[PDB]
Amino acid sequence: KPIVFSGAQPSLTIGNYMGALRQWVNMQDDYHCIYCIVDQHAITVRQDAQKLRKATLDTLALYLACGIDPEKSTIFVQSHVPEHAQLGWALNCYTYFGELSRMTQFKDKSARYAENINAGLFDYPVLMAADILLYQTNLVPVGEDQKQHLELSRDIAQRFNALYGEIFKVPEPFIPKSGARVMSLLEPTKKMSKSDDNRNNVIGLLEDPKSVVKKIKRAVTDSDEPPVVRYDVQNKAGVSNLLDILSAVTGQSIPELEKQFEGKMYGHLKGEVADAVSGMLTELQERYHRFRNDEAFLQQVMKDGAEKASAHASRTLKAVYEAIGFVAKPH
Amino acid sequence: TKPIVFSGAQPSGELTIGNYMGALRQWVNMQDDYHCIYCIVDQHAITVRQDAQKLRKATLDTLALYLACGIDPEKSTIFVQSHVPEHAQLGWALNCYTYFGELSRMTQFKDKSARYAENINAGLFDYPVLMAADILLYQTNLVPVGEDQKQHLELSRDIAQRFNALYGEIFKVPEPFIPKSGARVMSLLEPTKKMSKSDDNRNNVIGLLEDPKSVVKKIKRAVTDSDEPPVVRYDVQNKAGVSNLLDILSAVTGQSIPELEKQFEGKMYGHLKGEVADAVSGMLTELQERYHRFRNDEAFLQQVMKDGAEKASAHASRTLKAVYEAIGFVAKPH
Ligand SMILES: Nc1ncnc2c1ncn2[C@@H]1O[C@H](COP(=O)(O)OP(=O)(O)OP(=O)(O)O)[C@@H](O)[C@H]1O
Ligand SMILES: Nc1ncnc2c1ncn2[C@@H]1O[C@H](COP(=O)(O)OP(=O)(O)OP(=O)(O)O)[C@@H](O)[C@H]1O
Ligand SMILES: C[C@H]1c2c[nH]c3cccc(c23)S[C@H]1C(=O)O
Ligand SMILES: C[C@H]1c2c[nH]c3cccc(c23)S[C@H]1C(=O)O
Ligand SMILES: [Mg+2]
Ligand SMILES: [Mg+2]
Repeated sequence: KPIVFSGAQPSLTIGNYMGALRQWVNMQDDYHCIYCIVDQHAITVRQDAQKLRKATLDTLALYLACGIDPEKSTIFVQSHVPEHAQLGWALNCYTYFGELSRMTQFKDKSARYAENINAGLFDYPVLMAADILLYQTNLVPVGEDQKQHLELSRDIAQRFNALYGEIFKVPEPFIPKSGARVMSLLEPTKKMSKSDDNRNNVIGLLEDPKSVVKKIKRAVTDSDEPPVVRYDVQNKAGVSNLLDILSAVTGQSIPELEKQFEGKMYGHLKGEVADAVSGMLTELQERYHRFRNDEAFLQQVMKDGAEKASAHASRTLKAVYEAIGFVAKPH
Repeated sequence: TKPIVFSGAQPSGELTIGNYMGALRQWVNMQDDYHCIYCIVDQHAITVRQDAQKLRKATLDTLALYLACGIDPEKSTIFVQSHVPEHAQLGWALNCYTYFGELSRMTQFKDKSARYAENINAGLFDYPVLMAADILLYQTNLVPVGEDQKQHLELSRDIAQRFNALYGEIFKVPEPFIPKSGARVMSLLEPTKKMSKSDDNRNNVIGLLEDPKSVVKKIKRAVTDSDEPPVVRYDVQNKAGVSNLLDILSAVTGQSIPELEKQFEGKMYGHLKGEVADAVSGMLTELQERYHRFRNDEAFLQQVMKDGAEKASAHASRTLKAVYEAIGFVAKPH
């Protein structure tokens, strides 16, 4: 059974859910899935302390609500496993400074970067590599934005294995994609992104029906006269995106939906999409609030998951320290 | 409670008289007056690539030499850095309160990048942050180091102050303690660069375990100047080699430079080298007599390490838990 590692930032969209996460929720029996809430990555951006703690718990209950089963998968908070920072430091010594500056798009020799960017923002690719390599990870699902970081982890693993023997597994990307690419609501040729400054482009899993219905009702459609609800990505991006969102929620095929909307207006299409999406989020949010309000259950999940995570992580760290040449701590 | 002293050295070679006068002698002398914690920083040592067997041996060479010098495990906490996870944990957190420009301007990083251009790694660049983590974990008041670490200590002062200005009275602000002589003992054949444990050219350095015949030979070959007549005077700019010998002799004996200049009026460099070699070797007789007994006593070495990591971890965890609360991390359940 392959080991799969995902990091979960404590700061999710329907594109994330109906794309990666929903499919992974159904593969917890096919892979040894590990979910790490990366609160040590989070502090690379300064934030109120009390919001960070809350958002760590929000992220945990959200992933449980999405269906991550802590009896089947390991889910845990990054800072609860000291080995993450321990390996991160050690791997810094096997990472070229030049590799990390390539990641900043070589903007680190300037004065603007020197005066404002903290060393965490510069060094976090090595900590991400430590996250992956601690668990003998075989598979890391990543979007396009993380391919360079994943490649660095593979390079570090191979460089270390070449010096010391096979201590790490060389991780691979997870190549197959699921769902459709959910497109942003006001620019239907750009993928919906959790990062978008225009929040009207995005549906978050924790928005209420009312706000979600407003955004879907305002989604950009085409000028075809008469209006035709028909799938055509090239010429009808907005209408096709709406159909793709509806099909991904309901499982109805696009030809079926095209038959449903024969002779109907774009407003009736938007209404149906808004209802379907709004229905999916209510189920999710109902489960979310049950988990989130049970502080003791959430505490028991984090304790169990960090104990599971620690057992594997310490084995790797002991082998790294032995290979490096450290004197073992007496026990 | 006493004020707290923390200092560390890398397991990267045999300690030199430079390490002794810059740092180690003060470590020993502070052990009654303060609460002293001393560390063999193996996580810092791997920023420069070493053979695994070499690094393992060097860690115990360093530990046994601390002890031989009079670091007393019944007065001080002695431990190996990697045995205490909190150092790496606080090291990562402090990365986020350290600006990139503060590290890129560091003189050590530039110097070591030149020496090891084939291994310019991120640990080498990040070195000062992990050092700040080492110091601030223990509520440290005083850090005895040589002059070369002054810039790194200033970053430690800034990091503590910057962190405390956000989150409260979490860290003590540490103060350097650099001595007035022997703070920067220079290399014997290249007197414009400091003496360094890790120097490939061993004729630049005097190891603390070198016998009197080795000491005289290295001091006799130390670079001087072309002055005719030779003059024993302190002048770094024009007389770097002779000045380095005067600094060393001042550090061994405690005589001031002007007292040494009067003492050597009309004399020659061969006489100065005679005095330096004898003073140096006299300074090493006691530690050399005990080092092998320390080094071959595996059980004693293990016990010192076990006890030191346990004490150091007790104190370090309390600081790190306070840090993780301030920053906003969910605490790890009991
Ligand atoms: N709109 C979307 N449609 C389909 N898949 C998506 C969408 N947004 C994210 N994903 C997928 O979800 C996973 C999470 O990746 P990631 O967090 O980088 O996505 P994102 O939300 O677009 O991120 P960002 O906003 O930072 O660019 C990836 O597999 C990615 O391809
Ligand atoms: N030439 C020197 N003169 C005085 N103090 C020194 C000298 N070199 C190092 N020190 C001091 O010795 C202590 C330990 O430093 P460290 O372990 O880095 O030794 P080193 O000889 O500089 O080795 P390396 O070349 O591997 O850095 C520090 O407090 C440092 O300031
Ligand atoms: C959360 C981040 C992260 C930290 N450690 C890991 C390990 C694997 C994948 C990722 C990460 S994905 C990345 C992201 O920015 O999405
Ligand atoms: C050994 C290094 C180190 C790591 N942690 C500490 C703490 C105090 C002083 C020093 C150090 S001195 C410094 C050096 O490179 O000289
Ligand atoms: Mg993406
Ligand atoms: Mg040094």
